[PDB]
Amino acid sequence: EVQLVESGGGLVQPGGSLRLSCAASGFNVSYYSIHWVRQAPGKGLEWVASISSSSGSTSYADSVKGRFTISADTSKNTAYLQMNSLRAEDTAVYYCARSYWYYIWSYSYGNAMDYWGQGTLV
Amino acid sequence: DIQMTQSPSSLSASVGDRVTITCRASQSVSSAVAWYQQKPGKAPKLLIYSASSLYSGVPSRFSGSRSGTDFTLTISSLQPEDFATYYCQQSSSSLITFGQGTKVEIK
Amino acid sequence: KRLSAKKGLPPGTLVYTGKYREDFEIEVMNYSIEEFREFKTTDVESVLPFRDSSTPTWINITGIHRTDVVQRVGEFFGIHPLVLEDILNVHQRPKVEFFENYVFIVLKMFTYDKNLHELESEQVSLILTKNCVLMFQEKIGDVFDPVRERIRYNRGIIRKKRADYLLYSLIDALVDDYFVLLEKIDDEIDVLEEEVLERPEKETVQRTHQLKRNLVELRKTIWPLREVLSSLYRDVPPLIEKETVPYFRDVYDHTIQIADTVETFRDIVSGLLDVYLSSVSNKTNEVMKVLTIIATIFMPLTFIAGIYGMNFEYMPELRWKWGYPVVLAVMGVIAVIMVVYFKKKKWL
Amino acid sequence: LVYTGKYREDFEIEVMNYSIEEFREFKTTDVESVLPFRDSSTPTWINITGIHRTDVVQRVGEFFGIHPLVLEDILNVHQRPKVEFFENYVFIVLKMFTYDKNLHELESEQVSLILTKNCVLMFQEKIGDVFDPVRERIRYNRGIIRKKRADYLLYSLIDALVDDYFVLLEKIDDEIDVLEEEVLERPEKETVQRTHQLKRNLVELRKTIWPLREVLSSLYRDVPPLIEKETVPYFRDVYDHTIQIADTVETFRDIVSGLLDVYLSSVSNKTNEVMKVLTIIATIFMPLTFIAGIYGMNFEYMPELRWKWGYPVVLAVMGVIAVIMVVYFKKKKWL
Amino acid sequence: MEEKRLSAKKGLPPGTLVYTGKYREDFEIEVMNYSIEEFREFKTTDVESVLPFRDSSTPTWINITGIHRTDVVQRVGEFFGIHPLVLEDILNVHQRPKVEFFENYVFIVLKMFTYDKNLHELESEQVSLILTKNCVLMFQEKIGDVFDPVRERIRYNRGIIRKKRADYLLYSLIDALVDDYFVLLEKIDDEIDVLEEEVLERPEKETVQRTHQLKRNLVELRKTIWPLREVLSSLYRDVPPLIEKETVPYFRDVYDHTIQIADTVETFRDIVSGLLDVYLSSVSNKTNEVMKVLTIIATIFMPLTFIAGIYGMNFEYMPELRWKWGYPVVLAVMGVIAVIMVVYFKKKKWL
Amino acid sequence: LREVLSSLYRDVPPLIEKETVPYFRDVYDHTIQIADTVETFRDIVSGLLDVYLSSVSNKTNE
Ligand SMILES: [Mg+2]
Ligand SMILES: [Mg+2]
Ligand SMILES: [Mg+2]
Repeated sequence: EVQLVESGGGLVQPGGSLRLSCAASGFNVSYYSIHWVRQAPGKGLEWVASISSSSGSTSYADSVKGRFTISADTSKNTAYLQMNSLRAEDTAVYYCARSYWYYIWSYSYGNAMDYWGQGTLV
Repeated sequence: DIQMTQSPSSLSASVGDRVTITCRASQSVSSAVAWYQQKPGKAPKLLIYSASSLYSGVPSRFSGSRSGTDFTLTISSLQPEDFATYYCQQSSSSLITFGQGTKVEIK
Repeated sequence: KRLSAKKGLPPGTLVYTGKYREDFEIEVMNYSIEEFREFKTTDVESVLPFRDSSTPTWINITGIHRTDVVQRVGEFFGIHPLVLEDILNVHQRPKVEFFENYVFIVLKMFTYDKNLHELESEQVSLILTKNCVLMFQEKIGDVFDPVRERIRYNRGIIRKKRADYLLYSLIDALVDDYFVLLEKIDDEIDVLEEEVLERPEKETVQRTHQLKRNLVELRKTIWPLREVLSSLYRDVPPLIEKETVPYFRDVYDHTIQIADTVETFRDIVSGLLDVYLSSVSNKTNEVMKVLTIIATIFMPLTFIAGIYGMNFEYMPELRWKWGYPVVLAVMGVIAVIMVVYFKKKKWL
Repeated sequence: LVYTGKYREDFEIEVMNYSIEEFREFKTTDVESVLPFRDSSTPTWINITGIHRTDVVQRVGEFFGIHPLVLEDILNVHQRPKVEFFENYVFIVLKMFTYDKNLHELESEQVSLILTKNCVLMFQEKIGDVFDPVRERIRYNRGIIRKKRADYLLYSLIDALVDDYFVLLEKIDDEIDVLEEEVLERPEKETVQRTHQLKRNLVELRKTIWPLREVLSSLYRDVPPLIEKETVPYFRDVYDHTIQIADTVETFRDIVSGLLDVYLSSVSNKTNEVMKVLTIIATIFMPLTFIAGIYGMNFEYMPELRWKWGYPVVLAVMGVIAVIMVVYFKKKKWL
Repeated sequence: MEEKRLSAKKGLPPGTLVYTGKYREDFEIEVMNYSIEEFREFKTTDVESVLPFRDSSTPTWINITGIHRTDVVQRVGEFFGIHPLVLEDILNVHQRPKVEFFENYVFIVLKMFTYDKNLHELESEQVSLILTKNCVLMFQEKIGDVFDPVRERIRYNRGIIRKKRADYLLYSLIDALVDDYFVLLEKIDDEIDVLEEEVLERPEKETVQRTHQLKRNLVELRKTIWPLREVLSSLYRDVPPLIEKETVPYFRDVYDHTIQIADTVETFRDIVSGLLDVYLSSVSNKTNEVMKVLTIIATIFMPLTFIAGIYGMNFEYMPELRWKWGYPVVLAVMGVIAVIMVVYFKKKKWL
Repeated sequence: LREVLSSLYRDVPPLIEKETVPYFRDVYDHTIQIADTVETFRDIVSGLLDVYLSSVSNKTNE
């Protein structure tokens, strides 16, 4: 029943901007955290951004810090990544992910991306 | 920035052979280590979270463990579905990083 | 009073604090004199309209890993966020708090498995408001089947009267099914005492310490059951309606009896480590006696075999009646006197 | 004054005078340099390193009007952390732990903090502190520390310290989850000692962090007029973080205590095993040693010589004596 | 039990009241007459200057330090109407806390402890309280007590104390004593921590001697605290006419304090009981290492001597011993068996 | 037993004809004494086994 769909990706001229999107079906964004994972062709997964619409807290990868802005709206149950000052190194196959916190010790928690998107290429 | 170094870079084994994939953490990640499988052209799927707990629906043959900062994803016996790329992820901080990946291919 | 702030987490999120994330099921029983309706719903919307329904309803939510469902229910049913956090927080001690509208109850369940002396702990939480009982539990498999079949058979006063009897029924069933596990553990410890009196092997220390830790956990659980039943019985909060004061006093006495039982059984268990130390000390003493006697007889004999076994240019060998059997007889005599001394001292 | 600090090597004074518009850094060693900066209306930060220099911290304290009992309490290094409330100022003392690899010990550094008006004062035992993040935030114009008053700065210092407590707990967690398997599977000579040092560190951390939780609870509940009302939720958050730390410490201590008592209970069986080995080998090889020693004799006349195959026969009977001694055991399962 | 009268002591003239303690140095009398109007403090060594305070309307606090002066105690008991048996119990230090109710006064016995460092000793001092109308008589053995906070409150009109009557003074004194019991318990907890460290990190005879001293200290602590619980319970339940009805909740609070103290003492007793087994296990561990060294040496060397005896016998009947060799075989066998035994001890590690 | 005697000592419902309260006081004191003696016994019994273990250690020492 649960499906997490991302869209908005496509060909972009270098130095331009592209507004991504992610649509959630079966679960509410307000009760979870939405991440973004990109994979350049033939490379490893690289986490870029994370958002929690309940509080609006944002986490950004130091590799791509400042070139990206992430947010979500509770009206349409969607999340999206807005791209700024793009370059060649930003080319990858971006992913939308759903993560839930788990408890290991009273001082430390963990994240686990249990549901992912289908995948969009930028 | 806790970079994770994964070994071996590339490995190959036949069906039914027990294998192990080891992940190394430069800094201390308590137990926030997860394992995923990514088939070619497919979305990654959660297998092990908290370095020792199997995600629901995963076959019970998969198993992972922790030894200090040594994280090992071992497979009791490989299957045709198990020739893929496996990734090591640390979730200790808000900044979360992945491993390089181990590519498994049939002998 | 609001959600506690955690360093790793974002400011407002609520996190499950358990190990069970396999199953999700909701059971809703709207039991009444005229009739009752039972059904299982995989989604959370169906339980919402029963917020203000006059007829009593009993909602059993299995699987708390879905924090979404729990906080949706909390927002719909008026549950304060901190109560939601403590519902998710399995790592907890049993307790109850009184609010203006609802009564929140925390008390744990235990299960036991054969061949593995492991004592689990399932966090089951109860919420009492209006005429609804909300139950949150970690995994499938409960101890409340007798109450469910009693409602289905219509037998008993619980179906005819108000839902405070339903809360009492749940709590009584939980305390009652403590006893199946307690009987299993008592049988296990009795048979284990049988082997430790028979065979004091290496694994005995591990098994006895496992049982000791099990008793420590049972005490840490049972002692909070008073000051819970204490509050329910003495404090007589308004939601009780004073009809069930003896149905809380009897459970008070039951809990006091259980606490006294665990207090006694802790010393009973420590006596087992004492007995094991006794047996191992006696075995060490036996080993010492055997080694000492063997060395004591056979060392002077080595004196003889060395002193006379010396080679010297001018040794007073002085062969008298082929004195080699004479020396052998001397060794025999000293060995006999030594073993006689050992027998008299009763080392052997 | 009475002094008990361990170190004497270094001494340095640092002052931070920053406002909403501009900030300035000053590096110096004269005592009178910080005297004019006290009168500044904007919140100010004072960093004094080196407690052995009693004269300079004295002159500062009598310049600030601090009661001498507070001064001597600061001079005290081995005390439990505790918070004092006075009309002129609020007095706080904390701890600063440092952990190391390849050798497992706890090093604690006494730090004390006094907040009066718009002035922030602290005394450091050595150079270097866990407060690098707050200094970096102030220097590069980040956060909302500048907008608020000095009590928010005190908050920032405390939360930096609790962040370093979390950093310590991560190393403790690694050590405990490696010692778990070290004790369970492969005991060593020094595994026992490692467990004792681990428990010592854990109990010291518990006895240090309980006073810190009490201090933060007092700060949150008492809400003294000197600290602004708007900054109390932040202190409550730090109190919650200390609750997290305390729970972690208790769980870790329980794990280490179990690791201790299982091993300490196995020692009697260890002794039985060792002496069983010694006794069996000694009782098998002493009679044979005598048999060889006395039949290998140097008297003139030997009946052993006359017997045919005497040497193989005595070797065979020695072997069968060894065999019957071996089978004498395993009746009580000694072997 | 029937009627009560002075028990006859052999070797003593009849009716003799004797101090059964150890302190003979100090003697002092403190008077603190206080009211809402003013306080009149007084410190002296004359017993005749405190007797007029018997008929004072305002609350009075007379504190006679040093009961080795039996004459002073007898004079005060005669003037205040105290029974001779109560005086005997006052001078009988070797006792346990108690409370007695009479028509005109309330008699209470308590205990003061002072734990000492650098000498692990718990020493006790008996304190007696008599509540007579408006006066509260206090008897002590040596200079030093725990009632400085009450004195400060009287001096500075701090708190409710000066507004109320003498029974509130009795409350305050008993509460101060029970409060200092908590500091005593904290000191003993620190001692338990130090001793439980010392048991494992350096186990020796002094450690077990200190452990036994601490265990007996805990036993006498319980023997003292349980009668304290009983006397506080009697005070707030039986509530004689001398105790006013407005004072009972304070006694309830003190009673709850006593219950908490008793639970703390029980937990301390359990920990100290476990300390003995911890110490035994540690010393057995050290003996185990010594034992293993012995076993390794004996295991390596006894079979080699046995083989030497095998080939060291002058059995000249057979030419087997007369084999042309450069001694490779026997020495090689001894070396290989020795190294095999050593590596066998490397596994199942003994070292 | 101490609690059930204290109840008859202090509550004194009208079924207790009074003037008999001191007798229940006596029985309450007796229960106090029994409790003290019982816990003295348990204190001795706790250390009995430690004494036995040390005696066995003494014999193996000999
Ligand atoms: Mg020889
Ligand atoms: Mg020899
Ligand atoms: Mg022994």
